[PDB]
Amino acid sequence: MRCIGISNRDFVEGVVDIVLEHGSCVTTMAKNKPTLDFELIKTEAKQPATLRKYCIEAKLTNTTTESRCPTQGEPSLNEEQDKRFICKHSMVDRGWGNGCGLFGKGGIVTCAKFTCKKNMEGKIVQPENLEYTIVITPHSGEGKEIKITPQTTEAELTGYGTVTMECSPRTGLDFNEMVLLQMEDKAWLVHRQWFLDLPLPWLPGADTQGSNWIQKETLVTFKNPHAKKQDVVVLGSQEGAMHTALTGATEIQMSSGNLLFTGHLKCRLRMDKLQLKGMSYSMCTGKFKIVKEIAETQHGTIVIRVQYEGDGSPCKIPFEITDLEKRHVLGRLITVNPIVTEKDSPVNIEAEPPFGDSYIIVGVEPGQLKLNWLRPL
Amino acid sequence: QSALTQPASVSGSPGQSITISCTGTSSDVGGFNYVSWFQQHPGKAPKLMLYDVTSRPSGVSSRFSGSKSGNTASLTISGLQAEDEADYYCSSHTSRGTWVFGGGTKLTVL
Amino acid sequence: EVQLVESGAEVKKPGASVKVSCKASGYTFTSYAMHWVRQAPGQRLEWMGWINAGNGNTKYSQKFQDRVTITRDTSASTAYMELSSLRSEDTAIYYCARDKVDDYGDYWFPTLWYFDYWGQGTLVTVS
Ligand SMILES: *[C@@H]1O[C@H](CO)[C@@H](O)[C@H](O)[C@H]1NC(C)=O
Repeated sequence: MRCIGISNRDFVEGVVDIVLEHGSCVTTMAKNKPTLDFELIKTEAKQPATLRKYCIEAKLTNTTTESRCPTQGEPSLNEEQDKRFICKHSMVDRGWGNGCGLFGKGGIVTCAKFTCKKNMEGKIVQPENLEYTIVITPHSGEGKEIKITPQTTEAELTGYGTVTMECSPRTGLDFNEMVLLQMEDKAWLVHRQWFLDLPLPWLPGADTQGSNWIQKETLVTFKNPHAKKQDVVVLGSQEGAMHTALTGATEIQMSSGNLLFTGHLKCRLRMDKLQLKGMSYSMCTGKFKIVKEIAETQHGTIVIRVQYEGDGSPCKIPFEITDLEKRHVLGRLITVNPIVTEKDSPVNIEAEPPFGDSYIIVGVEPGQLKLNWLRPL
Repeated sequence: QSALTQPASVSGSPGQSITISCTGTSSDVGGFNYVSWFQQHPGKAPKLMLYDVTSRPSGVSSRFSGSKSGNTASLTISGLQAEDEADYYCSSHTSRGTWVFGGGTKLTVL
Repeated sequence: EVQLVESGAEVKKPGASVKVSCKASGYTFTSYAMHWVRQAPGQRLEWMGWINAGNGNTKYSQKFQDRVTITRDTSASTAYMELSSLRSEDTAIYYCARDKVDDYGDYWFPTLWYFDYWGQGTLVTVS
């Protein structure tokens, strides 16, 4: 019943095979079987393991230096063995002017505490981790939430029977060649080699400490243009630079840690175990009242809300699509076999009217409902 | 603990020459020419007497001399004058980019 | 000519914080680095650190690394040194001494004549 409103709706004729994508709705119809509506709600990956952590924004602190006069060897710092610092050796002009006995190039060493301000973590997703949440709500006019992993299910729907669902989890992505690049809030699905080839400082996924960054030299450039001074300089936030790099990439709507996807499916089901509710019921001998007026959907079909006023209580609704003279039937019902479960409860009726002018019937002769509908084309 | 080895006190007859030593390491006095000497008469602030081992500022007497051998620097005051009875301190700029001082020497004119 | 004048005598109880000014006159203050040196009672001189008055950069001694904070006032030609969590050991005369900075404003290597000019001093007494 949920698909009434969604423009992306597909109608399937049963006995079959259905294609479940995100945002899309599927309405299944089979003779003497209740109409069912199928929708993929969540295509989330359960527990994702981190592959690599990249530093996008960095800062330099705790600057220390040591120098030697020419022909006195290279200098040494205790910060050089500390992998929290970016350390660089160089050469500077020395002489009488800067306290050196000899004129020439004097060795200098500079160390600076590299710290990460903003980072990102490209994760690992296996096809076995994917949790597909498929909802099945029968078209009654008054619904089980089924979970499916790539490792068949018997969807038992209350008062109707069972659905024999079997899905093909092939959306089209090979999750071995893919990386789930999470970045602060947003996330993307990129190629493996592309991710591992990024020129940014990184930490292994296994790392918890978050200090000994590999390749710190990507964000930090050491400049000595006049042989006077060796200068450190961070390259600034690579956040926006990254977003531009991830244009064509498939986005991921992750909500607090857990990562939800835009899915796709090629499901197969069996209507053998399904049965139409209220077959041992009478007809509603009383009168109806339009709760909500006739409305054409984004597809040729029409919906209607009514409320039973008689004392018939659990009874079948007399619904007929006919001409002015009541002569013959013309259309078909989408909400197959309508039922008034309780008179003080309204009932939604989807029906497909024929092309051109027709008449919708709700109830029997005393207080009978006559409604004309003209269907385009 | 003092970073530079300087003798406690020195005494000399008026008009005679005397030498004050300053021992350092290969990372300050041994490796760099950044060696300075300061004269401090009681109460007053220190006054730069010698810089770059041998050199001396404009308003400083030519009696004061500087020397350096290995990791040891020397202040030599030839011909002891009356207003010489003061505290002398040697200093050095280290390889690590810091400054180190000596213990100090109390000079006595007698 | 060149006159380095630091704040008057101050007496402070243990654990407190002292701020000592040093006004520079008779020269271009912005093109010089102000050094801070403490003179213990009848003991050796101790180098505490410096401030490049140009850019504002500082280098502190390991002994005072997380207790001393040096600041500058370009608009009033003054150099300030703040010593936090003071002890009976800190009872000393505090001196400020200048040194020229490279023509480009950087301060890698100092000038041969480092403490050419000093201040009168400031006796900080810890009771
Ligand atoms: C690092 O620098 C900060 C000032 O930015 C200072 O407070 C801290 O004591 C320094 N840390 C070390 C270990 O030197």
